[PDB]
Parts: sequence; C-alpha cells; structure tokens
Amino acid sequence: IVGGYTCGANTVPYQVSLNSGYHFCGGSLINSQWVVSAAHCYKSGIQVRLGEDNINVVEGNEQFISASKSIVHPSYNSNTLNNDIMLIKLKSAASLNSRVASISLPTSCASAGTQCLISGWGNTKSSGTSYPDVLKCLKAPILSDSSCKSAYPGQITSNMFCAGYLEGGKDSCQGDSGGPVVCSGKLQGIVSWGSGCAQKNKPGVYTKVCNYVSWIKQTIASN
Ligand SMILES: [Ca+2]
Repeated sequence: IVGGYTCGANTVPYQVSLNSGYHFCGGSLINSQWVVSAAHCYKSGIQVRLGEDNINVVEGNEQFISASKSIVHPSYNSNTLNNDIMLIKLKSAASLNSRVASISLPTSCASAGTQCLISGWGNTKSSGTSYPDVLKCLKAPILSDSSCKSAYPGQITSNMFCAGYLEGGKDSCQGDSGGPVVCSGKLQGIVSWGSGCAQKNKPGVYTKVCNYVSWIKQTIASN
C-alpha cells in the first residue's frame, strides 16, 4: 500500500497472509474454513496465516493453517486477468474471535463513489522498494466505469472495477494482491492489477466480487 496508514494490530480481522516460506499475497476469510484471494496468487504449498499484524514476529493472536484444496475460477485468463479470483479451503476450521473474523459477501454490487478500505503488506513506495512488516490500510473510493475504461483503454471487463485516486499518490502495490477491498462491511473487491503503483491516471484495478457470489456459494457447498 502506497500512501496509506498503519491499520493497527488486528483491526482488519478478516485479512489473511498467504505464506509459502514468505508472505506472497493477501486474502480474505469468508467463513471458518474458506479464504478468497486472486487467481494470479495460485501456487502449491500454501499456509494461510490468520490473526497477523507483524508478519515477522509471533505476537500471540496468529493461527497458521495449511490449505487442503485450491480452486481457481474456471474462466480465469492469466493474460487479461479476467476472472482473477480463487478459493482456498483450510485443512481445519479457524477459531473465530474479535481478532480473527470472517467478512460478509455482498448481496449487491457497490456503486461508484462508495468509500472502501484496502489493506495489505505490499510495497509502500511508487519508485523503489520498501516492504512493511505490519499491516497497512488505505481508504479509497470506487471510480466510475467510464473513468476506469478511459484510464485503461481496452483492458477493463465487466468483472473489474477501479478504485483510488486519478491524481496518484495512494494505491495498492506489489504484495497486496489477493487482499480485500471492503465497503460498508462487505467484501466488494480483490486486489488484482494496475500499471505500476500510485501513478497519475493509473488507479488500481480490482476483481468485482459481486459477480462471483453464486459461484462462491455453490463451490463451498460442494467441497
Ligand atoms: Ca505475527
């Protein structure tokens, strides 16, 4: 996250770190046994880390649970990033409390102008590299579809939205991928892609979760 603020320990209780020896992507806990992330975060050998603030220090609220199954969306396209969504089943259920909690799926899509919270452990610089150890947060609005398409001609599908600031300076970045965009207490987006970080006229692009609720629910019910 570029241009954000330190969230505070366990203030974003649905935020996950995906670990394969190191943090590589975020995710969101949607019930005691399932996480949603980006398909471009797929790899084998995932450990899901819940209850994290500092990802390099054991602080006492963590739960570390291996994945048993990963399911990439059937229509994910790695070239265009259309349908950039994945489900991960945990080997055992997490223990839910005030610091480790699920986030609700949306019943309706959010409109442009809605303010959302984006979080992650990604790079905090737009030029150069500095990775934080504690969770960072950013408040940002959903942008109109017209502004999004004008920023990325030919690249925005109906399964994507833009959020952020056209003036630049505040955005998600490398290492935030897969993490949550929460608006009015519901998971509306997944950190997906952009051109660089925090550049003028190049806001972040997010997977539009409201288009996937039926697939999520049916997949969880049968796996
Ligand atoms: Ca920790």
